[PDB]
Amino acid sequence: SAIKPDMKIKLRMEGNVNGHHFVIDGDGTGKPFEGKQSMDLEVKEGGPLPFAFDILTTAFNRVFAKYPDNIQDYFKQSFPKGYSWERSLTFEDGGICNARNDITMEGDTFYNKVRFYGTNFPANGPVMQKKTLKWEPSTEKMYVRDGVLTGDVETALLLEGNAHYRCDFRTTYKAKEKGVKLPGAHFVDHCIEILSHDKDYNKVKLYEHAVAHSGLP
Repeated sequence: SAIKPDMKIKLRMEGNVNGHHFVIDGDGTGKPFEGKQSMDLEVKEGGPLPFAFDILTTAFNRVFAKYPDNIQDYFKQSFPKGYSWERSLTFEDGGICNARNDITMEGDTFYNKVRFYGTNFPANGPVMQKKTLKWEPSTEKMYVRDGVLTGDVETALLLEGNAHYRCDFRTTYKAKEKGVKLPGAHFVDHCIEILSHDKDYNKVKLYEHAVAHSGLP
């Protein structure tokens, strides 16, 4: 195994949402075999962000997911060369974004080069008015579409006042190394949470737990 039980995380995100430019750095640690990661995020440019921080958080690595023996782990088999992903997020009110991550490994550390581009968010909407509270727990459906490992998520952000704001993500995952075998179809359950934050979300502690399963208990 190239992957150790405790792995460091380094991350830089550059992005623009509705015109607004920003740069965010990440430093964290994770347990790839237990499916747990936590990281400290700091806005370096463009703060304070004029949109809900929550729309970024799923962009801040499926190597952090507990995979049972009976599912092929495409992500851990991708290292040390690594893998990339591209994601489209489609929100119920027309907001649309495109995120990508290129993930590499050096020694005990995953490096993440993240880009995040959002547009078409209504000025009066919960993202530009900062009304989001959290992502609900979600299930990612993994399958192969025309030779490419694909994950679909139908999810929602909880808003102030007992309302939900619906999100559909599609992610495509590609190993750098030709001939990493594609897995069979499966599920990954996700729980993502902001553990702490400062006044305008310039500093955020982020936690994710993920578990791969075949649908049964």
